[PDB]
Amino acid sequence: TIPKPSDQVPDVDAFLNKIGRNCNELKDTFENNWNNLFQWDSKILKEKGVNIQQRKYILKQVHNYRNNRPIHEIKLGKKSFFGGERKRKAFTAKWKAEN
Amino acid sequence: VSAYIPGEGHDAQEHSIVYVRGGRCQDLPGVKYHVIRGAGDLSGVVNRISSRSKYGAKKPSK
Amino acid sequence: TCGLVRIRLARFGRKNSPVYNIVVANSRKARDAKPIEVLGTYVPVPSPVTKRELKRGVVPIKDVKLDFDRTKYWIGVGAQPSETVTKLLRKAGILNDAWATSKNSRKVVFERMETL
Amino acid sequence: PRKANLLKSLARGRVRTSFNKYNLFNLYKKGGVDLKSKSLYQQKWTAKQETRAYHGEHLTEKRWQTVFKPKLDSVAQLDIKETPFLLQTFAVLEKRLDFALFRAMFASSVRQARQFILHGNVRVNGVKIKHPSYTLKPGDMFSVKPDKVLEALGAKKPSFQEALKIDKTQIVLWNKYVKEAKTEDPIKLSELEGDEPKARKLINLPWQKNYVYGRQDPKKPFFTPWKPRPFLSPFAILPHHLEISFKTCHAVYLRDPVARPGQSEVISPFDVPVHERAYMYYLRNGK
Amino acid sequence: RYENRTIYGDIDFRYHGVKLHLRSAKPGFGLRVNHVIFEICECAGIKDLSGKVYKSRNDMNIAKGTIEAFTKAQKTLDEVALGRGKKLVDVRKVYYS
Amino acid sequence: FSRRRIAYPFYPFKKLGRQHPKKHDTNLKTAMRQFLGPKNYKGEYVMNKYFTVPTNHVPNYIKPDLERGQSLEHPVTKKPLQLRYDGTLGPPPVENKRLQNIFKDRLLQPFPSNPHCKTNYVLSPQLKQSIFEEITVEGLSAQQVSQKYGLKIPRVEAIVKLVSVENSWNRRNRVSSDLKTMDETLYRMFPVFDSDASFKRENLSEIPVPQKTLASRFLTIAESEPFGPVDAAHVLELEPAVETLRNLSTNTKVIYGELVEGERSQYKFTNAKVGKVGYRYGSGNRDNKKDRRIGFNKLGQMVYI
Amino acid sequence: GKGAAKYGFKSGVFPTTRSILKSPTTKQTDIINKVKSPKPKGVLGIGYAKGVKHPKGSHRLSPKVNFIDVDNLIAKTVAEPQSIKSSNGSAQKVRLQKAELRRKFLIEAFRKEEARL
RNA sequence: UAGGUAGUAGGUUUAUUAAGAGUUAAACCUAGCCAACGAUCCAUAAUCGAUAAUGAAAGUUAGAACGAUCACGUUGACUCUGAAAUAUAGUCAAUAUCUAUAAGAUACAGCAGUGAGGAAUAUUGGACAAUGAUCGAAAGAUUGAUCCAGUUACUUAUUAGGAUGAUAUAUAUAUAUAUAUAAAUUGAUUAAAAAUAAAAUCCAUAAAUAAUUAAAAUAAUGAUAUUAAUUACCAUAUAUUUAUAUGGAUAUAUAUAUAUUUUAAUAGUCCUGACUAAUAUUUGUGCCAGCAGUCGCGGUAACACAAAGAGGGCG
Ligand SMILES: [Mg+2]
Ligand SMILES: [Mg+2]
Ligand SMILES: [Mg+2]
Ligand SMILES: [Mg+2]
Ligand SMILES: [Mg+2]
Ligand SMILES: [Mg+2]
Ligand SMILES: [Mg+2]
Ligand SMILES: [Mg+2]
Ligand SMILES: [Mg+2]
Ligand SMILES: [Mg+2]
Ligand SMILES: [Mg+2]
Ligand SMILES: [Mg+2]
Ligand SMILES: [Mg+2]
Ligand SMILES: [Mg+2]
Ligand SMILES: [Mg+2]
Ligand SMILES: [Mg+2]
Ligand SMILES: [Mg+2]
Ligand SMILES: [Mg+2]
Ligand SMILES: [Mg+2]
Ligand SMILES: [Mg+2]
Ligand SMILES: [Mg+2]
Ligand SMILES: [Mg+2]
Ligand SMILES: [Mg+2]
Ligand SMILES: [Mg+2]
Ligand SMILES: [Mg+2]
Ligand SMILES: [Mg+2]
Ligand SMILES: [Mg+2]
Ligand SMILES: [Mg+2]
Ligand SMILES: [Mg+2]
Repeated sequence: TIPKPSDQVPDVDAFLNKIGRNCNELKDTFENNWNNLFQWDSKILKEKGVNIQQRKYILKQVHNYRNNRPIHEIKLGKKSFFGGERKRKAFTAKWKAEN
Repeated sequence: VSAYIPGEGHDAQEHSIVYVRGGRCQDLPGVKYHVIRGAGDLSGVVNRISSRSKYGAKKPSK
Repeated sequence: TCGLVRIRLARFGRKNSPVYNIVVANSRKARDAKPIEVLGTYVPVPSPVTKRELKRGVVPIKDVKLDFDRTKYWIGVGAQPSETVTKLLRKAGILNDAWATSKNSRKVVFERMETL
Repeated sequence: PRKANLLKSLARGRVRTSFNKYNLFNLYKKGGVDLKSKSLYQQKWTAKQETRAYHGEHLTEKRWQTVFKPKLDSVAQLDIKETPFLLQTFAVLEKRLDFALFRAMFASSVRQARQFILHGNVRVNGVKIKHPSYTLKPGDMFSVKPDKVLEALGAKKPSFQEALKIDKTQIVLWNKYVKEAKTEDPIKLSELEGDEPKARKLINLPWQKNYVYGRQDPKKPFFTPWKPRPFLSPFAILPHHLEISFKTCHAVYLRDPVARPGQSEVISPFDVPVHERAYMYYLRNGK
Repeated sequence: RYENRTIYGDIDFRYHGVKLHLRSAKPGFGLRVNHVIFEICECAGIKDLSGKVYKSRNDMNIAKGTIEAFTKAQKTLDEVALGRGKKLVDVRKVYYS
Repeated sequence: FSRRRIAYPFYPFKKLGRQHPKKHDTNLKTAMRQFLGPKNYKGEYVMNKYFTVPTNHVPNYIKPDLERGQSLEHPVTKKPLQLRYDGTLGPPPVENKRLQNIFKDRLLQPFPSNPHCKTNYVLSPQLKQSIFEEITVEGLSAQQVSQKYGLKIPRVEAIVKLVSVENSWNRRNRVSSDLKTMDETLYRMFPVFDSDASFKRENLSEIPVPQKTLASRFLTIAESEPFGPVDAAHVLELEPAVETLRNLSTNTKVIYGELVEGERSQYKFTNAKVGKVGYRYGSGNRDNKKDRRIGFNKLGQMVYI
Repeated sequence: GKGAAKYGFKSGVFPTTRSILKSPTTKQTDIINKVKSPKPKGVLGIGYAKGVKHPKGSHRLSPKVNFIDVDNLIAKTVAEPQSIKSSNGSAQKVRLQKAELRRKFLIEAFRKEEARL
């Protein structure tokens, strides 16, 4: 079932921008067709030639949109500036020595 | 170890890499081993037609 | 999920062909290690229907042999079920709508019943 | 499975499960299996040779050994002759789908039956099977595609040229007969190369109206008006453990073959001593 | 021989060197004995037999010992019954298998 | 002492003597040719006894011991022939008394070397039909039918099953002409089951033999003390043989899950006692052993259990 | 595989089935009677003989068997709410329902166990 | 390894502990305790099963894999927090590498992987889709647990083609068709075979090529994945999987008459004197070359060495 485009994100491109995680640079693989994006599934996306992680994310965000849950770029997890829990002790010491 | 060397003519020097297995040369006393013949510097026995795997001999391939 | 005692699925069987072993276990002990009490089994691959059967309109079944009374007891003493296990229990009719999360939350075709 | 190679040679009088002409001859000229002037081991070996050639030549030795059951089966009548217990050594193979199909006479051989079921023609309780190692339970139907059954029990469908050549000779014989009758319809094969309808149009004998000798329905995989196989009689042994209906080509596997006071239901071309020797061998794996 | 197929009891007999041990057998269980014993049984009509030779396994002495055991070590049930003055039923036969 | 013995016929045949260098013929091949007789332009070995199919309800099984390897009969008259000093065939000088005087049992004995293997009889279609009617319309029990006719109850059930299938095929018009002809030929080949002939009737008191009976026991009862079948059964710790024969002749909470419009499958929950339900821990992996268990699916797919 | 024939040819093991009531109940009268009967002496005796002493620090007898009053146990583990009608909000209602369900199940289980034994 | 033992054996008390106890610490007594049915001492070894192997069984063997228990996370000691730690933590020392040179950091027995050792044991893979685990109110974040694929005949299993098949021409409502010319491989000249083996012939099926649609998972999410499976030009519409009728797909003759993708087959390796299954024979070598589990074989007639032929196992 197709949903309506909202005021905040009325376009496919706008939706892509909203969701993020480098979902931009994906306006060529499918053109700005609202119905097209929503009806399309995983296999179709794979055939077109998108990534696995990107494919997973888009579908999830589509689903959220359908259910009217707030879509936004929940960024992927990042290691600490110093290091991963294991490497910190040494890295931190090195950083201190440098500075 | 005193190892037997089977087959016709062999190729073994005073330093050759050789693999030993646990057979026994029955007529020679005090030698309780065989050099396995396909592997190492010990080469496969030449112009062997019968029982080729028992020596090194590869399949002639027409 | 939370807890020390937890009702969850331990994996069994071979590659590309899982069967599950509904257990109650410690949270710390491993996924396929020996648990406190095995309550039941669960094969996720549904029983395959015939072409004629499909045409008629008969749904596949997922077999879930399960000690009901034991499971209930374990729930009572406060052993939290996993996301899949709790769903299974709800489907059976042990647990209420209370356990259903927001993601789960659609007209019903066939209603539940006990049979022999 | 073990590859088919020299199964029906004459210098080894091995009696295989088949309706082959060479197999028939082997069966004919074997007599018994001679166990005289042999050691115990030698006797056991000769038993193994003969008995396994018939019972599961396609099976590998190790595989066979694994399947081989020591505990034989029997039935007490509780109402005389001595039951042949040890004929049951190869009772376990009749439980197989392939063997059951062969017994039913839905195949010429065990190999052929195996091929049929691989190709997905046999069914057992509706469900189609592509697995010879499938084992029937008592009460299970099994059903071969009727065309394949007909092919198995029918004659070999001739090539067109061969059929035409046969027709030519028949025509000549007919002409000779009519000449003889007078005293007290030709075909040129070189011209008529491969026009089947033309050949049909040409031909008109009393015993075949148009169709060439071997091709009344070329699209069917067997001989013309269906007739039986060239030496079908001496191998048509109707089994006890199967109930058969040749119209539909269905067959109920009703029992696991079992030995009575009179007889065994394991159909074999070997006397009981041979089967005893085989059993002795396979208990110990020839120790 | 019991039922025209096996020996009556489990016999244990010494002939010179060879120590024989021949157990009776349920019907269908074949001849499972030393090759000489087997040969003798085939000729003497014994279908079912288990047993094992200890000490000497001298073929000739086995052959001599085993026939001696058969003739001598065996007692038929009827003879035993007569000696003791009792009924000596075979339970399997009574049952009808 | 065993050699490799080339399997020549036990019976006597015209061996090779000398022959033209190029032909390369073997004695076995010659023997086979002789057995076959001469082959037609068509391909048929007409003179061989065993070529044509019997239309007699009398199976033409093999008697190589009786006819002494001489298989060749004249097709029209079924009279025996031999291979003379010339290549032409002709009648035998001495007649065979073995082929003339043959028993009932040996006519139904497909292989000469195995007396025990015999052919089972074929049921006449009318009889099968009558059985089917009895079971369905008249509503008689299968045991009574078996007693009447002389078949076994599983056999009767199998027959019934086959009859209904045949009827369905006839309704659909699947039973082709070629199939019918084949069925007729098969019927003609095999001997018919007679319901009156006592020797032909199947023995209906055959129970299967258990383990406890086979292991022989003996009891020293007093000389006069009686000891019947019941007593023997009691000693062995079984039910009596008659009772077992009679037996041969003759709950758990299950829930189903709710089915919402979208979801594709139900959830059947059967009850099960704890300590008896699961997949056990530290069981024997049998997959790399040759005693591995291979089952089959509902769709006939081969599946590792 | 050889030793599985002891356990009915059962390869692999289950964990021990865990007793719902972990002591004998008060309703199990026969057990109580057995416990309280005069303990034997002599050859097949249990405790200390009347005349004979026991080690200074140690107790003379064995400790007494705590018989479960099942109703009391139920009350303690699974108390019904005193504030009966205080209930607003969806999450709170859900929690209350869950609690009720847990009460039901554990009550049933214990009572069943008591009856079952 | 024949004597061992001096907190040793036992009693009385105090501390420490949640709590017993020469478990530690302290104090005071008694003279014990263990041992040739093996003490003390040394050496070796992670232990075990409803696991695996083998046996008729009692047993014996393994302890890879599945699971349960222990101990360790380069070596040794101690401390802190804690219900529980001599923690893969911290402290100090020991050994060996890193820079950043500092009352530094690291230690792959986590996963890949490298060098070494060795007869010998894999990818510097993909995904969090499933099942678990940690954090979070949730949104969802992490996850070399895990699930998947990769390499490796290490193991097991299923397939890895069936039926017919001994010649080639030429002549002339029946039917044993019959003559004639030609040819015919390695052996061998008859019980010496190789050989129904080939080649042909009939019939499929895999793979391919197209179309379709699961299931592992549902609220949605599928790494595996050119997924398994099914159909053979697709769909609907009747009956009981088969059969027929429609709708459209298609192409030549002159909208409707016959058709409907394609299509195979390929095994080693050991052995043939007896134990030990292998009789069709022949050549070479000449106590040499070589064979051999065991007895033995080779000195011109070698069934044993090296080969051809034929044969027997397992595959
Ligand atoms: Mg964030
Ligand atoms: Mg070779
Ligand atoms: Mg939580
Ligand atoms: Mg103290
Ligand atoms: Mg101490
Ligand atoms: Mg002190
Ligand atoms: Mg000691
Ligand atoms: Mg150690
Ligand atoms: Mg050990
Ligand atoms: Mg292990
Ligand atoms: Mg390991
Ligand atoms: Mg540690
Ligand atoms: Mg290290
Ligand atoms: Mg340490
Ligand atoms: Mg690693
Ligand atoms: Mg190296
Ligand atoms: Mg996850
Ligand atoms: Mg990774
Ligand atoms: Mg390896
Ligand atoms: Mg294999
Ligand atoms: Mg030649
Ligand atoms: Mg394919
Ligand atoms: Mg030899
Ligand atoms: Mg031999
Ligand atoms: Mg050699
Ligand atoms: Mg000697
Ligand atoms: Mg020579
Ligand atoms: Mg040689
Ligand atoms: Mg050769």
